[PDB]
Amino acid sequence: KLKLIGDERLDYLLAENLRIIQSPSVFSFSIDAVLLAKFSYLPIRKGKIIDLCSGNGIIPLLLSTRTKAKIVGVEIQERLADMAKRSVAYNQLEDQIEIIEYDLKKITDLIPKERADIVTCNPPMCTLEDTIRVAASLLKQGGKANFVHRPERLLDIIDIMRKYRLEPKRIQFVHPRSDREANTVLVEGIKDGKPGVKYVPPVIVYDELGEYTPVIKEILYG
Amino acid sequence: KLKLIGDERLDYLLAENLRIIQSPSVFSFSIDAVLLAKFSYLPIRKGKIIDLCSGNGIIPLLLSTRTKAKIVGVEIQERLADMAKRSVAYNQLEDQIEIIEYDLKKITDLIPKERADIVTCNPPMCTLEDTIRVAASLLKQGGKANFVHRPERLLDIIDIMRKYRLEPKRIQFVHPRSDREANTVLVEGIKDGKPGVKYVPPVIVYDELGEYTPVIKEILYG
Repeated sequence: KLKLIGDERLDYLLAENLRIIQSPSVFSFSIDAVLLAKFSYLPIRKGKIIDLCSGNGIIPLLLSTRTKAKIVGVEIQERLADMAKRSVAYNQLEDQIEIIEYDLKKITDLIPKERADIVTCNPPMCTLEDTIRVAASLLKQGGKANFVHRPERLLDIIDIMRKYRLEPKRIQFVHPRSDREANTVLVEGIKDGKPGVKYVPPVIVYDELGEYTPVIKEILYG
Repeated sequence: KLKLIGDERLDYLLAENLRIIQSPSVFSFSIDAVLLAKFSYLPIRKGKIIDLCSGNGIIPLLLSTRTKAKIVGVEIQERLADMAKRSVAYNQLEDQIEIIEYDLKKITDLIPKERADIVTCNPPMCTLEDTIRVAASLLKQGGKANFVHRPERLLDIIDIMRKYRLEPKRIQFVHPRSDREANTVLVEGIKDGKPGVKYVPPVIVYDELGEYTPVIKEILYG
């Protein structure tokens, strides 16, 4: 009934009671993607959600359990998009999640500018300005862009966001342990929003033992 | 031999084995002060430290136990400076800590520009730009400025630091509990420093029950 290919396995999205096709060589979802999904505030009802760098469709799958909103997941690489399309179909989420194999820099070819509620991006340079530019252009006034990035880039990024009319409103730092510095930061920008950031409680990934933190355990297992 | 006056009371700085004159009515030091002190990296030997809004001398007293460096505490409010001066004398630190009563906007009337190693400020509008400009103007190349402020101001603060050639390099967030947003941020700027921020492990103040975290207990109790 399901057709797995070569290296592939059917994993579990445990909190969400879903399954995802995954490959140890080609693609595996990271903690970052789960954290970004959780960080994202969805519309109260309905809405349009675009995942810009979809990969094997981890984020659309995660967000789908939370909203009735329509979701587009954009992924340029055929192999990754085909995994996503198959995972969506296995889960019977075809009528809610639409995976498009297309270059994000060109997605304006298919999707109108400035009509989206939420744009999401978990990048796997100057290419980073493009994804911010494109995210911004997809959003209507009041729309959110949610990114994961490396903290060392955060200020250079805020400058880029504003260049395109996104104002940072929520920032969340991720710290491997309670005594290490941040390696991941989450950012929400409102399209044409008023200034003001709230620094959300940080995520601490592991305790000293190196086992997942309770906050993490609830996120991965429900 | 020492004369307290009025409401005043003589408090313990437990980690530092010192005493500090204080008034519930007029001035008591906050956790912000203690955290700013702890936050601040001090020169390997010697050096010149300026505490810009000194109050009752809390930071200078705290920094003194850690370095052999000379410390100038600036406080224009007559009553607070007096408490500091008397606290410095009680602790027998007059040869290391100088309390000075002058407008900080005009402090270069008394202290030469660009000769200090470390500037410290924990404020009690435009007045913020004032203090950041002044702090910058007192530091030599590679000198550090340490500020405590509200997170909502952070991004605007950075614009300011840079306007006066202070590059941010270390940022620490303070969260009351682990499930609450940040209410305080500590920032370090190197004068003419090279870009690049490290987001230092955040501080969580109180636990789920209501009392101080272990991290905070050590800062307060040694």
